[PDB]
Amino acid sequence: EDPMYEQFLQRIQAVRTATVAKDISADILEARADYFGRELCRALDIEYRNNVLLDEIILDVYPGVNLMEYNVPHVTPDNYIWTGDMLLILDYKVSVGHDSTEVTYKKYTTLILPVMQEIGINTEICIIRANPVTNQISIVGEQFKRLFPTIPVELNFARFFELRKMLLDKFAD
Ligand SMILES: [Mn+2]
Repeated sequence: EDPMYEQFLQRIQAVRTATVAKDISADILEARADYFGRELCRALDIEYRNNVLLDEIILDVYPGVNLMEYNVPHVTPDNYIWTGDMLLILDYKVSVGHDSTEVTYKKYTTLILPVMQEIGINTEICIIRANPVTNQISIVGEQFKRLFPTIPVELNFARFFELRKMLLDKFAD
């Protein structure tokens, strides 16, 4: 009774090979992390965004920038927050471990902060992560942790689990 559930469902019923089911699994993963994002933004009263290009953020905080003199990498973090002195580069994980978080922390560290350091914008990269089994939230970014001590999120990942479970049940061999 939700488009996302029924569109994944139809796709799980139809899928016939493991090479194609892996793309469905990747699709659910990103869908689970989008819903985390929406709820997190609603819970935090910041505007919702997903996969925004670096160039667009730069030009929303800093419209006068002489862009073409900078090598601005093509990265798309999920969202950002501009305070007037600090640029919070946001990112949504949902996971039960921290490995993927560390990957995206390193990539976004070396790919974003160099150019922001030349433009002169105080940047910090923030990965918020929800454990989907236990619902605990883990935050990286001391400035984000400060600006938001209470994260009042109401999550439920059950539809995502049922989906990724049916996919595993179909290919348990
Ligand atoms: Mn993303």
